[PDB]
Amino acid sequence: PQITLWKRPLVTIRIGGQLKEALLDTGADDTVLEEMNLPGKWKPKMIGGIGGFIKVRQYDQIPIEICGHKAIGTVLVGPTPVNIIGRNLLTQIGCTLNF
Amino acid sequence: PQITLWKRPLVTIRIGGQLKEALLDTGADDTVLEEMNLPGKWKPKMIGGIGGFIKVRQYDQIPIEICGHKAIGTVLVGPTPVNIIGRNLLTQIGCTLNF
Ligand SMILES: CC[C@H](C)CN(C[C@@H](O)[C@H](Cc1ccccc1)NC(=O)c1cccc(O)c1)S(=O)(=O)c1ccc(-c2ccno2)s1
Repeated sequence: PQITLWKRPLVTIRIGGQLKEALLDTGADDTVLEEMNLPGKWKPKMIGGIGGFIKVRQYDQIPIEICGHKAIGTVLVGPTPVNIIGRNLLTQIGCTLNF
Repeated sequence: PQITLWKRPLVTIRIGGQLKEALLDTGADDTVLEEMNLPGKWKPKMIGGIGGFIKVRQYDQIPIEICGHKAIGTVLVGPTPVNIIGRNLLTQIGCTLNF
């Protein structure tokens, strides 16, 4: 689709058979989801945003379907204010900015 | 233009006599610029992201040129690590997300 920006670009994602709302976030390098359970081995990681650094759990090669487009990649789980889809997965689904 | 998201979507913006690199950021409701002493009235605000909150000064009806496109609107000025063009100005320059 084409998505305009008068509203937050929130989309439904499917991950582990669960439906969540996430923000398409071109200013985020990474995809960061609020606390949830994901299976498999994870690595402790730290990431930085506008307010400083937080600790997250890094899961690799997690499938997410974003608006019906399939991605498989790195998902960080931790205290983000909202679920965000970052550039690592935006590139996989062919998302671009256009003006 | 079309901007892919393999790298950060940094573009040149102009604010008065200052040229800066800023993120085209669909995850940002409003534009946030690095500390700078802009003329005119403003109001303090707290904005939250990854890591917590920062305090900013909200200026309204500030003209910003973004890749030659004219915009005018709210700009939040504070101790952000990166200049951020938010949805409030992205819409004005005709920026959409596409996939
Ligand atoms: C709540 C949703 C967002 C977290 C809001 N922010 C916009 C993000 O795109 C942010 C941009 C960023 C990039 C690099 C360093 C610091 C920040 N990215 C990130 O936080 C980021 C950057 C790099 C890697 C990563 O894993 C995350 S944000 O930066 O916190 C933000 C912008 C405008 C906001 C607002 C609130 C009310 N009115 O306006 S809140």
